[PDB]
Amino acid sequence: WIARTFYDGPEKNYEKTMAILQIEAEKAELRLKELEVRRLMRARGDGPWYQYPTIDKALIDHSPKTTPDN
Amino acid sequence: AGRIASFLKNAWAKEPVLVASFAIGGLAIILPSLSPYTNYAIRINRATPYNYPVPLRDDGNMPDVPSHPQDPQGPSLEWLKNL
Ligand SMILES: CCCCCCCCCCCCCCCCC[C@@H](O)O[C@H](CO[C@H](O)CCCCCCCCCCCCCCC)COP(=O)(O)OCC[N+](C)(C)C
Ligand SMILES: CCCCCCCC/C=C\CCCCCCCC(=O)O[C@H](COC(=O)CCCCCCC/C=C/CCCCCCCC)COP(=O)(O)OCCN
Repeated sequence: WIARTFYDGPEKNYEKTMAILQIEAEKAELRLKELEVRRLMRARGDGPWYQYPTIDKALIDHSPKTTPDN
Repeated sequence: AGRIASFLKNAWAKEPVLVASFAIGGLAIILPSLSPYTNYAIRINRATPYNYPVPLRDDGNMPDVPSHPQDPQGPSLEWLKNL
């Protein structure tokens, strides 16, 4: 009666633990991958992150400058 | 409107310098926007050649760019001489 009224079968806890383990293992893998990706982008600078600004090329004046040799 | 007239008459007495200075300053602020010659001044500033006019490379599709200074094409400064 106690088991019927208050508790649940072993399979429920078993499968819930499987799901929790899957979720947290995926999270750990994603954390390692994030660290590696951050290191690579900061070292190289070829990704969307760590893009430090440079001078805009639309600021340059392309017109004769009173002197042929600029 | 009477209070304004009384105030101006009171200020023209015993304070003519301030009245004159404020009038001159207000006129200096207002008048340039109404004068028709400010555009003429801007044009005269445009017409003054400080730099060499660099010729364009003729490609057969510039009927409006002259080939010689004597050619009729290009802007004229006859309005400046008439001024
Ligand atoms: C002769 C009898 C011998 C045995 C006596 C046993 C008496 C039991 C009293 C102590 C029980 C402690 C509580 C244990 C469980 C409570 C918490 C939780 O586990 O139970 C909840 C349920 O709790 C109960 O609904 C309520 C328990 C409250 C007990 C209160 C008893 C004392 C009350 C005293 C009041 C006095 C009167 C007022 C005087 C002013 C959730 O259960 P639920 O998730 O649904 O279960 C679903 C199971 N399925 C999935 C298989 C269907
Ligand atoms: C948007 C235009 C602005 C540019 C114009 C002004 C350029 C420069 C002028 C401004 C300089 C600073 C002005 C400082 C004002 C101080 C006022 C003040 O408190 O002095 C009062 C005196 O002045 C006043 O009472 C307050 C203002 C009085 C009149 C000010 C001008 C009012 C409007 C004038 C122009 C009106 C429109 C022109 C119409 C003219 C008719 C054709 C006290 O006099 P004291 O010298 O201290 O005491 C000695 C005597 N025992």
